[PDB]
Amino acid sequence: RTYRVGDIVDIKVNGAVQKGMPHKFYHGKTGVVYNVTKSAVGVIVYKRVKHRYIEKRINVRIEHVKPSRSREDFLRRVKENAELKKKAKAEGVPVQLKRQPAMPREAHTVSIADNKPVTLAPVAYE
Amino acid sequence: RELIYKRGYGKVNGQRIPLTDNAIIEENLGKYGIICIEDLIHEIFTVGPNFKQAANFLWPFKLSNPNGGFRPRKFKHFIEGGDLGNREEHINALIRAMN
Amino acid sequence: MQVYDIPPLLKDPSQGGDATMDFLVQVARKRGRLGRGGVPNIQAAAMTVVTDWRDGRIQGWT
Amino acid sequence: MGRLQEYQVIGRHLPTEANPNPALYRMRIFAPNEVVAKSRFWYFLRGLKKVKKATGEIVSVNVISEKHPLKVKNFGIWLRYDSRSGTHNMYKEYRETSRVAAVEAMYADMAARHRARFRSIHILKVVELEKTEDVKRPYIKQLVAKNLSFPLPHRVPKISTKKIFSAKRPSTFS
Amino acid sequence: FKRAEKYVKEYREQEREKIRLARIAKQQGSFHIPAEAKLVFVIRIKGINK
Amino acid sequence: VQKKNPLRNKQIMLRLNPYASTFAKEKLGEVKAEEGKPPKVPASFKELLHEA
RNA sequence: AGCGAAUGAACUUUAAAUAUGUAAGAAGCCCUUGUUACUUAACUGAACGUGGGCAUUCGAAUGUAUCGACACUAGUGGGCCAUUUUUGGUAAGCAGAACUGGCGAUGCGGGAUGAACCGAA
Repeated sequence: RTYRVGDIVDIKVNGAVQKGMPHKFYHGKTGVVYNVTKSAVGVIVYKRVKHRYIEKRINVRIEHVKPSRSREDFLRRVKENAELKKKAKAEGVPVQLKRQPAMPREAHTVSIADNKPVTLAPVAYE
Repeated sequence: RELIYKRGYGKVNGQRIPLTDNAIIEENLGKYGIICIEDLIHEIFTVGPNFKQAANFLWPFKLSNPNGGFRPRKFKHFIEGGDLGNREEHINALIRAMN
Repeated sequence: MQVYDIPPLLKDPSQGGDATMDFLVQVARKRGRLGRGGVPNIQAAAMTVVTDWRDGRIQGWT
Repeated sequence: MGRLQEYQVIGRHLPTEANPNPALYRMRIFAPNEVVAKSRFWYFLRGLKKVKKATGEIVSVNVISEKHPLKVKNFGIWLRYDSRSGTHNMYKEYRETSRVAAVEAMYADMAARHRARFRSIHILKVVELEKTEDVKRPYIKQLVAKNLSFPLPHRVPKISTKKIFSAKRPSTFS
Repeated sequence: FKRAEKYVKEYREQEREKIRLARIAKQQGSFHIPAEAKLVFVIRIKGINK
Repeated sequence: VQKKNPLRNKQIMLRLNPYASTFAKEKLGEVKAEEGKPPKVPASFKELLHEA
């Protein structure tokens, strides 16, 4: 794998390599690359102190830094929204572009026939 | 209806103004087609496109302590004899007691 | 009114002039053609009404 | 536990493309109200099988009114309470006019004699004794005994607590 | 005035509509599942400590 | 200068909701239900309640 | 959960709870075309320049008594207790970390009474 300076990378910390291992607070985190070296990579990652945030700088190497899979959703959303707006303007119809919070379900009916409800006990005896 | 009528206060330029006039209602919510307290009640009860605006305009209701009191120990969940949590339709009696 | 719900309009001064604006506001509210801060999109409501009339979703004859 | 009501609750797993039309499970719950009935229902379903509240919906809640509230009758209740040692089975008999009254007296007796709570008691089954001679417990069979007629000796009369001073000494023969 | 007339009519129509659908399912031997509530009133009643 | 609850000051009720007068006059708060003989409850439904 | 799916916590279609990292446009995207002092077999990358679209849903919800910058100006830089998690040890004590909460600068009702309890400022 290859890394440029400025991309988002995840930190997993495998146990195979012991040289330059980051801390368990840094295990399984996400940061941005700000230095690239021969084998290690400089990453700026936030760390939490009481009320404020402080950005620490840590050197984690290639066997445990992997590219992040976060912003692909943002790219897919912008492309899909652009294309959908193109079809909307072309066809003269309005299309909903924002994301909804998955509103609660509506009313519906279910038929007892072929589905005789089975009575159950607090504990199953059989 | 009782919450909007009895303790209805709107946020007018950051000021808690009692909702004593349909003119005030129209001046604050005219852009969304709400021109009366009945319109506001309909929006809230049957949530519509502008429920966000209606709720944000409505000031948080400052309810009184319930008449008759809470249950003997109110700091448990409803299902275990307390008052915390989701009481579903009994919130109506709770509002009757507090309002 | 039956097709688009449209609770009764305020016809305002005169007739037919600003009732169109009220009609567009109500149609945008019903359909869901709201703006950024909730302001109804009168242009969107009007174009939807025009498309519905063209497609025959409303009745009318001479 | 309070003025109870018997609720027939039917719930189901949420519909899926792979598995539509679930089996629509049902239970009878003694709860003070519908919200507690639904909570009990989901607890029992998650305790038994994998169906949970997030992945299911309650399709029906109904009240089961006692068929003949004006008839005194005999109930046998099979219970499994949990104590410090473990789960213990019992079968207790009661004399009431309704299933909810039988369950209320059941809970009162359990709390009084074995310190068993609502969270510790599991109501496995309740049955009406259709015919006599199905009574096994002396404390019900004595009431079932033919031609029962007893006095009520040493009746303390109801004197109002606000009448502190009495001129005549009470009598306890009424 | 006219709009409030309409709103009251709508309220009654919704109530009797729900009741009628429940009865129709009951008579057809099915259960109509009520639509989940969309508005909730939340009252904070506990002080902010711990 | 003095907020008045309409439910106590019906005059404020009249001011805020003009429909209240005709509501009270025509008695929409005690409207009779529609007539017609109700259908009987299914025996299967009764057995379902009295199943266990 | 299934393994009437394969294979066998190290099984998996699926998939928890639970807290915990990153992103959710206009200062944003994409690719097109060129230079370069850098880089690569090579606008392959990096920056610098063009182009386009979409401003009345500009692309989740809620909150909105505003936010950003520079300059200048005092006092402070101790800990104690407890929840949960975690590590080690004893016969039992206990000892060490991380989070949060409370007291530290806080009056009031209750636990007969009270630095560490409950409610509430």
